[PDB]
Amino acid sequence: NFTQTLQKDANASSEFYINKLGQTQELEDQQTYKLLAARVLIRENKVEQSAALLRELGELNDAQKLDRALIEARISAAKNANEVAQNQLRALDLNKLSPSQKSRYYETLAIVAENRKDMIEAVKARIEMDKNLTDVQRHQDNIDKTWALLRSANTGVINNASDEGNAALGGWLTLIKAYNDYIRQPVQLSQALQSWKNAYPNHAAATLFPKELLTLLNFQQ
Ligand SMILES: [Cl-]
Repeated sequence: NFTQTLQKDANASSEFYINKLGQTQELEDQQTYKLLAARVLIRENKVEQSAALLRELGELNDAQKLDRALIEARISAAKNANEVAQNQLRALDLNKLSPSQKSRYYETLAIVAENRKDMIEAVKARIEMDKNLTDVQRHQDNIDKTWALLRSANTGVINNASDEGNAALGGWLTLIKAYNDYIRQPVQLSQALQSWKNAYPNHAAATLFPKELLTLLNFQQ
């Protein structure tokens, strides 16, 4: 059942899947390769190409329809059609989505929230996304993107945001607060980051620091 590949992470390039599309004689599997290519075209910053490829799809089975609907929502989010993106996701039953599909659902929600300049909601969505990620690079990328969202937030939001009782969110909020309070004082910043790590030793960012923080820790002027 090749269709089940849609339930998995798609790590190859769009060219990989398009080349496979040209080597497959089964119409059904051709649609699967088009859907895989359409998914990764978004990752490659080729959203219009992705949308056009979806419009070339032939008849689909139910598993393919579910995946198309998810890609549609991601395209809407990339295009800042935020209400439509949320409508498209709201029509999906999360119980029918695989972990990887769930990761993609929450990533789309995180992009919508970022589009709306709601950095806290975007971070919450990425925490939910993270629960479903097992690919090391995807997790690292999510850590870096989460940090970028926090870095972009206004200081009043960082200073007053509630963690809502969520430990992952609380660890993130205290990390960005440490950065914001001490970035003008490099000496104290390294100490502040060490103090954060010893308070949150098993937080996702403590195991795998955002690249921006690793860069600051490694670089001597
Ligand atoms: Cl992807």
